[PDB]
Amino acid sequence: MAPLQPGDSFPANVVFSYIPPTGSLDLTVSGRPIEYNASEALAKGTSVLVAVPGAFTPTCQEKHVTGFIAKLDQLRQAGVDRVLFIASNDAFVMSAWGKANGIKDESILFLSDSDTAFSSSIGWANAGRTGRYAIVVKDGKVVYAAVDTVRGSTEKSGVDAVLTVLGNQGKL
Amino acid sequence: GAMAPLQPGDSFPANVVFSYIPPTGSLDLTVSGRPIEYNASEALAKGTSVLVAVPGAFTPTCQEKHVTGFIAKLDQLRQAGVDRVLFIASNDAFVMSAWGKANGIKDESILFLSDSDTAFSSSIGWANAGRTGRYAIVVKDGKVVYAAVDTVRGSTEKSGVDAVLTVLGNQ
Amino acid sequence: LEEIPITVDFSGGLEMLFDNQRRHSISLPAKDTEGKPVTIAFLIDYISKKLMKDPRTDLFVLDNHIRPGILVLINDADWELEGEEAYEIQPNDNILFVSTLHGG
Amino acid sequence: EEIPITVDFSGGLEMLFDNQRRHSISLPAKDTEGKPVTIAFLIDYISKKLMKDPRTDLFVLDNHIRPGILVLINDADWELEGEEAYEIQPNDNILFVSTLHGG
Ligand SMILES: [Zn+2]
Ligand SMILES: [Zn+2]
Ligand SMILES: [Zn+2]
Ligand SMILES: [Zn+2]
Ligand SMILES: [Zn+2]
Ligand SMILES: [Zn+2]
Ligand SMILES: [Zn+2]
Ligand SMILES: [Zn+2]
Ligand SMILES: [Zn+2]
Ligand SMILES: [Zn+2]
Ligand SMILES: [Zn+2]
Ligand SMILES: [Zn+2]
Ligand SMILES: [Zn+2]
Repeated sequence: MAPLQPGDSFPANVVFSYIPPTGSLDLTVSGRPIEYNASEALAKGTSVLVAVPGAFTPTCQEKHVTGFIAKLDQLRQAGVDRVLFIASNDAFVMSAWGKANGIKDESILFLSDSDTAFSSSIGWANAGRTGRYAIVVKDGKVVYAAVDTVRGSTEKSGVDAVLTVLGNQGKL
Repeated sequence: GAMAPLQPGDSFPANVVFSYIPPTGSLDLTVSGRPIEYNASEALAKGTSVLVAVPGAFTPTCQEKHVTGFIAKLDQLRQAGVDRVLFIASNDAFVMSAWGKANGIKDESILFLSDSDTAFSSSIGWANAGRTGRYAIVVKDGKVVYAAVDTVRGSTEKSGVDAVLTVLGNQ
Repeated sequence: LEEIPITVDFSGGLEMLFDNQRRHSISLPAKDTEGKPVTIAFLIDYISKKLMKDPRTDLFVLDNHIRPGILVLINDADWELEGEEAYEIQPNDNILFVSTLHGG
Repeated sequence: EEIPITVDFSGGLEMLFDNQRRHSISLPAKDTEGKPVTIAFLIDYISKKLMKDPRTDLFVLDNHIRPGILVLINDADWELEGEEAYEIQPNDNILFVSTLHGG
């Protein structure tokens, strides 16, 4: 374990479990979880990876993911190629959380950091839950990695923090 | 921890508590309530109860078979004398509340609670790797009358609604 | 050319927009830019431009109006009972903004 | 003439037959009606002449095979080769597997 910092290469062998979106908003119909190779996907283009302590919880819901959902158009305009939301919750719960927020497509993906394996390796996990952090990546290299330690804060991991750091770069 | 099978004729264990969000009448999954404690030991101490445990909320068998069966036959469970239906899982109280809403449950007909860290389920021997087993416990004025677990994945033969109804009609 | 003194409170996570300081003292112009008695609408506007220490203004004011999900209590009274945004502020009023949304 | 086949019992069904999976049996190629032997006749034959457990509930229920038993004809689900009507042919294997899955 060591803190992941800007200028670092995003770690290798980072995989998440997730149910690819089918276009449905039906919470009662589960798909089939598969593997997502985050290291490979982030290797080209600009990526935004956000972790939340818990799906369906108040702040994680009413502030953090809502804020990103409200400004996809701004994120797209900024050149962001993919937005990922992870948590310790299993791939079924994460998929239902995405549906509950009206996400039917790949605009935001909802994946599981099983056993907080990735989050623990970068030092931002505790007691079976991921921390509240946000990583921005550009062609494999980390450009931003901050965790919100203050209870209820989204200052460092929220959408606006990601938009500002993006404005200091140019690519799609 | 300590483990002792929970078997018919036993007193339901004391100090059994779950974490849950009381139903407010809303079906909005984006607005979450406030979890509180549910004293299962006290609630089950009077009247007929049906405590059903599931491995995982929002999973296929747990969803498409088990809970749907109990929801489909609440009228039949009410007519049989059941005063309360509890559904528990290792999922936290927020996820459980969202699961109940996703099934259209806005009232107390079925409560959706969390067996935190499988504390209760592990104490009766029906949990593993941070998830509860698939079991059902019928209780009547504090005393257990039926406690069976489904071992094979996909099976709801012992913990399903029809098992519970059959057990209730034999008294 | 007289002023009105008041105290404003921020709670429910709104305090995080003001470096976590809940209570603030403000002396307002008793008359606004059109010479009418100053109101809560003027206050909300003032707070968003002169008091916030966080750059995320949409967390408090959206489209020139207070963000939804914020209760406004005037001396412990819901501003819907006293007239919202049109209530003429009185001296030593206490105005409490509290977010019903968890966190910010 | 008679016709030779092999029937297999798994998934717990074997316990109804001295805990024996495989059995070789020779059927009459024709029924009482005189029509070619079918799986339905076979199932009825097993329940009355091969089960060692008296509870026939456990294999056949009301003249048909109990639910929750897969029937494979030469390793093919009998839904693809005709159900209870497949005309039995020589050296045909019929596999009965009881499963709690699929509920
Ligand atoms: Zn480093
Ligand atoms: Zn549905
Ligand atoms: Zn979960
Ligand atoms: Zn709350
Ligand atoms: Zn009663
Ligand atoms: Zn500060
Ligand atoms: Zn101040
Ligand atoms: Zn007060
Ligand atoms: Zn109102
Ligand atoms: Zn009044
Ligand atoms: Zn109005
Ligand atoms: Zn106050
Ligand atoms: Zn039949």
